[PDB]
Amino acid sequence: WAQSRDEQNLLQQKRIWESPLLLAAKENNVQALYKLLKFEGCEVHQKGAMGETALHIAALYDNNEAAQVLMEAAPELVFEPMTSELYEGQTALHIAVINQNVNLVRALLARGASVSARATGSVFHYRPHNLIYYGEHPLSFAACVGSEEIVRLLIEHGADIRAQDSLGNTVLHILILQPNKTFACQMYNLLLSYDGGDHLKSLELVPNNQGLTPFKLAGVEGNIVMFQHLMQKRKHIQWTYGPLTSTLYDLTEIDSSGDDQSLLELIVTTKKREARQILDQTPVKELVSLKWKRYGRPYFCVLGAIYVLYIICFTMCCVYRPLKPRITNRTNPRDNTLLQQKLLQEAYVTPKDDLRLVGELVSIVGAVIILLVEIPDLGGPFHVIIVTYAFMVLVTMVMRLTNSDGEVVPMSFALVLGWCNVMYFARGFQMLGPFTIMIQKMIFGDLMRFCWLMAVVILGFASAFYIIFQTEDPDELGHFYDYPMALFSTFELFLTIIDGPANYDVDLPFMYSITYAAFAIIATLLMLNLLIAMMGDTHWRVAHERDELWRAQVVATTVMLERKLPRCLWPRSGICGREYGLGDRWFLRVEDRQD
Ligand SMILES: C[C@@H]1NC(=O)N[C@@H]1CCCCCC(=O)O
Ligand SMILES: [Ca+2]
Repeated sequence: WAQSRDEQNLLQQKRIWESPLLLAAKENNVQALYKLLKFEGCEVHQKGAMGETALHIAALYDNNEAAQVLMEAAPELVFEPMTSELYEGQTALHIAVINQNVNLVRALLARGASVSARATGSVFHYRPHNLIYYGEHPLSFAACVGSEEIVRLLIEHGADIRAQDSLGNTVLHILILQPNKTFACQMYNLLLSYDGGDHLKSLELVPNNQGLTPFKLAGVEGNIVMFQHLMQKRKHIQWTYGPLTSTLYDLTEIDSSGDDQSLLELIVTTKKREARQILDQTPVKELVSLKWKRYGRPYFCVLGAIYVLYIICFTMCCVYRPLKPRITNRTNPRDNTLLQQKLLQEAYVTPKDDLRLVGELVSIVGAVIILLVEIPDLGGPFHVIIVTYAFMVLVTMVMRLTNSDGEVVPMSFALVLGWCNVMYFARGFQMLGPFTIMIQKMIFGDLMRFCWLMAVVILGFASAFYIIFQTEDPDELGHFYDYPMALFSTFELFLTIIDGPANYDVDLPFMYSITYAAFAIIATLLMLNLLIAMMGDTHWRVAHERDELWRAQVVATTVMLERKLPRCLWPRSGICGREYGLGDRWFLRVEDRQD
């Protein structure tokens, strides 16, 4: 697709060269325009490759003199849009506004150029392959280029500030997506000066297509300067006492009032890393910290202690499995067999089997409660593991009443997944909070690397060892008696967790010694190169990323507890302004001291 516009831009230059009229508009050749327009009559309404006219070209390459000749000879060219799909709807005013040719913009508005002309072409879409997004209407173009002179000039000729684009963005929504945050604030206020001024139907209230007010969209995008600027409109200073200043905050669009209306709801769910810095701002960080000091952290430990006991209950039923002898003399055929099956679905006969029964009941009513609170739909795996555990418990009860060969298989998965999910609660316990994020974040980046290389390394060394020792006999060495043991023993050899094959009475093959020396070296190199390469995440910037991602996890977990738990506990944050002076809204008291 990108080659098409590359072809079309190259094609347009060819059509500009071929057409002697369009070339004069590109090169500002006033002398040639008069000879073509007047003496040797040429098609003045000439359409170019991009469906453009000579006036579109005269505005692209800032040539006011050539543009004025075309308008004095054919003033209807001003209203003509670009017919091409890439530039559907663009007019010569859009081009003159974005190039800040005020004299051409002034002269174009004299011809009555439509200020409501929408530029709906594909190069004007809010897409990553487009380098800018200024909206559709010419007023938003002037707002994004920072030309305040053209902005008021377009308003004077009847520009509507409430104009929404394809994505329902008002001119305020578009300014927040612009890079220059420090200069767009002054431009932002200039547009609000032409607002209706009434307390209702303010332009700051018109939401996005995704249901986002300009204030709320600024927080999601991570725009700090606009979020700070928009905050002045909703904070009220109570009094000034020396260095102390007590400020009251409106807290309306920030708190979790509506189901999805909450701004905090949007900050924890969005993918932008810059949005993490919004909960550090001075309306939010005081709020989210008060929600964690009281009603947040204490309930998390309560739910933590409950889940830990529930796992101990399930763990106790797994250590006290049904017990039974082997009931078969199968142990001698394939004499390596070591099993003593213990499965028997006795009716009751319970001196203490009823004790583990209610534990199997707690585990069932627990796994079904777990499965009925998460499936009715950062903390990713630690919430996908619990449902996998609850799945295993229900499958284990289906392994019961069927008592298949692998009774331990789905039950063993529930033990590791049940305990390794207890360190989910690490996110709210100070010391190991960021630590769990550390072990969680590398499982993707620094684990898949060196794992695909460890796996590929053993498939060369493990397969060698089997060749060296299927000629020998499994009786004395036996580390590589079949192929699966060759892979599994060498894997353990890679981590040095087993002792390394060594038999000094017998004589080992002369190929084992050379291969293992190379294995012992390579296994240490890739092991040391896992350590020092995984060490790069120790920059003092990561010192924030270790911590400020843990604070983000605490804030994200704080939002989780308040949504599901009833309103009887965890009252609404702040103080309701009703029964005070500020009508039925909730406010937060924050006082500071400036040095
Ligand atoms: C230069 C082209 N010639 C023309 O007459 N209009 C085009 C303007 C190019 C703007 C592309 C904006 C974008 O990347 O979306
Ligand atoms: Ca050892």
